[PDB]
Amino acid sequence: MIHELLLALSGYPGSIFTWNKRGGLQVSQDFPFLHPSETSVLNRLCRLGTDYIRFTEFIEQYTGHVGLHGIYLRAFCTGLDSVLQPYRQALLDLEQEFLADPHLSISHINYSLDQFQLLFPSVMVVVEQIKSQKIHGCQILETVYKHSCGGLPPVRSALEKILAVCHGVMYKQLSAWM
Amino acid sequence: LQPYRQALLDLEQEFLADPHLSISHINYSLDQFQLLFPSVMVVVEQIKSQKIHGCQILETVYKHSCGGLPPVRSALEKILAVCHGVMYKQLSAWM
Amino acid sequence: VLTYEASRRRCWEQIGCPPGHREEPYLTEAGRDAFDRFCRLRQGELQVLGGALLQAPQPVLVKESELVKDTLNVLLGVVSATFSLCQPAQAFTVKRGVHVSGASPESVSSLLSEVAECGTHYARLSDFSLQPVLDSSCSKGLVFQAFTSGLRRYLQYYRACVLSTPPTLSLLTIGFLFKKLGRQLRYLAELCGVGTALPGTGGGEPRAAFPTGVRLLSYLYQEALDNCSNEHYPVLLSLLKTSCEPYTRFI
Amino acid sequence: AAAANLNAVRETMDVLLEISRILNTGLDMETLSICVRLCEQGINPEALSSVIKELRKATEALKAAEN
Amino acid sequence: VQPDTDPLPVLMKHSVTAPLAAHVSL
Amino acid sequence: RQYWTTRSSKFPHSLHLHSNLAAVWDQHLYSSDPLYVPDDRVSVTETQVIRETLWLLSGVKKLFIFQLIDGKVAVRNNIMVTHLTHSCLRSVLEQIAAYGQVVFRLQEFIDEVMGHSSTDAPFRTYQAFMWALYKYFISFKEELSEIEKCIINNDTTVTLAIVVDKLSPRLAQLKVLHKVFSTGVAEVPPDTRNVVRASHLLNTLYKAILEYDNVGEASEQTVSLLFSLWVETVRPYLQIVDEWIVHGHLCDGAREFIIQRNKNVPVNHRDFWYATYTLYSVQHTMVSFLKPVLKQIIMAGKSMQLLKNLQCAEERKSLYTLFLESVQSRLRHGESVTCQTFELTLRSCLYPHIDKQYLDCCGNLMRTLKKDYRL
Repeated sequence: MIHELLLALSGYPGSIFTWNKRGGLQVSQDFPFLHPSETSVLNRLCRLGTDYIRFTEFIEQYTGHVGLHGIYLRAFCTGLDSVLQPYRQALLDLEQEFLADPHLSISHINYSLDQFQLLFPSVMVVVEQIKSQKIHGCQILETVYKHSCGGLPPVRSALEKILAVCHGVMYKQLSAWM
Repeated sequence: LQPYRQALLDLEQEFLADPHLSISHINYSLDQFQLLFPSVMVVVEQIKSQKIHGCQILETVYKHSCGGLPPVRSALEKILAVCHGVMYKQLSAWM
Repeated sequence: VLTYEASRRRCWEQIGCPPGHREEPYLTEAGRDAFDRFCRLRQGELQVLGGALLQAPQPVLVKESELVKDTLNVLLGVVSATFSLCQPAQAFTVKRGVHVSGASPESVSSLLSEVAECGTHYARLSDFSLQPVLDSSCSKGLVFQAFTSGLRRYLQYYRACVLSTPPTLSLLTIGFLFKKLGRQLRYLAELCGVGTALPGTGGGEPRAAFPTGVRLLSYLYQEALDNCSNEHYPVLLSLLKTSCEPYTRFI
Repeated sequence: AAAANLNAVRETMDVLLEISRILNTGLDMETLSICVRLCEQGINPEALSSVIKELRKATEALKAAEN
Repeated sequence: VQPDTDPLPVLMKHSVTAPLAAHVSL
Repeated sequence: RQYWTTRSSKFPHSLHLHSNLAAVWDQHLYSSDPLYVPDDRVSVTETQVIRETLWLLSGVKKLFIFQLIDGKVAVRNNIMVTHLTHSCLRSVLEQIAAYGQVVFRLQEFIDEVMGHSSTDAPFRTYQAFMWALYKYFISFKEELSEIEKCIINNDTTVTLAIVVDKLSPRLAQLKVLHKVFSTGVAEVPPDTRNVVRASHLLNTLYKAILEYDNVGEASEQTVSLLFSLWVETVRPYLQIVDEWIVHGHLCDGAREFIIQRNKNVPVNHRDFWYATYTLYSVQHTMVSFLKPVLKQIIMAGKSMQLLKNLQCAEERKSLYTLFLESVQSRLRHGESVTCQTFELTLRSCLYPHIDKQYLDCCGNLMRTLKKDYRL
């Protein structure tokens, strides 16, 4: 169970958590012997795992080629990866906890990971907005700035990190021109 | 009433501990509440019927606190002390 | 003989003396034996409906630290005892055996395998860039020798970092720690020779346009401008410097 | 069966410990079971009491001589 | 030029070209 | 066995009369009516019941015992436990279920505002309320998870009564929260402009805070909860007010502020002093907590915008951070927030800093007007 959860956080759907090209990772409805409440909690986590899978595919798609193009687009992909890094760290901590107590319950994981259920959706919404509007170059900076006025402190800090990377790029281009 | 709840939980644990315990054991363990509860219910019903308001609640509680039942006395003293803490807070605000 | 211990859990189902045995806890509140057993059972159901089309490529193996050791060897460039470099590690093609995890038969091998394919590519890429001289489109060229030697240097540092940082680490930690290195390696594998799903940079076969020698001193300048978007800015700067060192010598 | 016997013996030992402490008999832990296990053989408890009293007197005498 | 986020940013050859052109011109 | 599995296995937990009272009650019914047929009831363990209840309070939507019907958590009528009477079991489960339904509705609202199912900027005050609710539910779920771990370890006899008593303070906090939420949100019509909905919520919060502050130490956990909620909910609104007063630009995408800028008056328009800032009138829409200082705040913000426009011819804590810092500083200068009326705390911490800033801004504007325009 716990190992398969860590796998889903690693992006590889399993038999209980299956990958759908449309939905990402999701809990199989057919897995017997789980109490429906457990299935519900698993599916709530699997929504995060699905978003993680889609985010990883996007990051690879827009960084992995060494159409939208630009140093700002590359910075966006790097920002997304750096925002998933804290999720990776939390997954490593969960892995250590499950290695320490194999009897640990899913409720512990769900509590420890609930903050990511809120952090990830807001950044995914902003990224998808940039994608859908085909924001290019410094217009990505404009979009991120507009999104920075948001009320979510965790989201604010993450977007500040993204903005800092983009400002480092803007400042490099400004230095070259000026 | 919180101590009554706690005593009920303790009785529950004891009866889970020894299946040969009788209902009389519960009745003994709860007998002390048979005296406290009627007096407080009398005071509550008096407060309700007389619609005591503001500091008249303090007056009513003191008058009923003058009763001779030590369990009642201790309970009413705790209630009166909390209500006086509120009255004194309002007095502090004014003064 | 009085010294025996007894259960402190007293339940509300037996009003005599209960034994204390629970209800066979739920699958998700305990694993490592029931996890693997439930996974194997679900895969058994699927194999029954499929006609036994799993055949457990490595149903279980090796352990934690021994599987980690094999994976670290594969990442160093010595294929693991269940993994060949640029070759399927396991004879299972279902995502339980190509599986970040599922506790399923093969899934223990699979958690390694999913990250392993990148490590096999890394190994073949490190062989490609390991010697500074090579036949055909890679012979002659001092800038090419410098480039290949520096790449072999970084491949060696990567291989020594693996199976020296994560000795006896679970697959998940190994993969998480090495993801940020293997992604840069895969980008450089697309940039460089075999060890990738694109042989060299350009094409995906042993006829890639990747230059060498003075042709490489050309090639690299456009490859450097055209892409540096993962982690190559310091590395590409050093590579351009060393590639120009033979060019700067000649000039 | 063995679990039940262990539970029973534990609870009996606890009850006997409480009885001893409430009676303020003064006996230490080692008379946990064996001494009573001997009495459970049907031994004359009056004589057992006499002998344990004699042993207590001897022990107190020895501890007084040592001190 | 340099798209990895690290004349540290910006790839060029003018830091090397100038000391070479100086001697070519001399 | 998965109690969600449709195979009822009747296991007798013991032969003891006290352990089988439910079986004894069914036997009493069968003995009183020779035509009495026992209802087909699913046998569930008491531990399983406790775990399902903990999952309900943790927010699991698909429970076997508690069926959610029309947004109400209801107990399945066909559930039996060996050691509880059906009526007593039903009553206790329903008492827990009323709070479960409240929590469920609040979690649904949290998800709705979180957007985990409009090109309009988020109503920052409603977003802040959703975040605060999420944090409170987080701490409640953490306590529930510790209880669940103690249950899972089976090292100690945990009974339903013990669990209910352990949760009693949390259940009380939840009951107060549900009442406050219903009054602050459910009573605000959705067809209300975001500013109006926000003002109604903020005024409900202010009034509830003032009501509860007089209760004293016995409500300390509730007063502290409400205080944290109010601080978090006003943080974005006061920040917007602060931002407009300081920078002179109102970036209010949601039209949440009680003062609406009429866009039809340019800064160079004669009515700029009169028409640039209008109080929304439904009855001016006045934020109750701003009411004592609202006039000064509005005049200061308009004046700062004017001053910035006039000067364009020639380390500060955000209102939210300053509020939080002043709350922490008052907690230090003092179970420690329920002994000072939240209104007295606001009157003594927040208004003086705002008044200082207003005086400073107006003095700077007046100095500029005296020097540059030779009025």
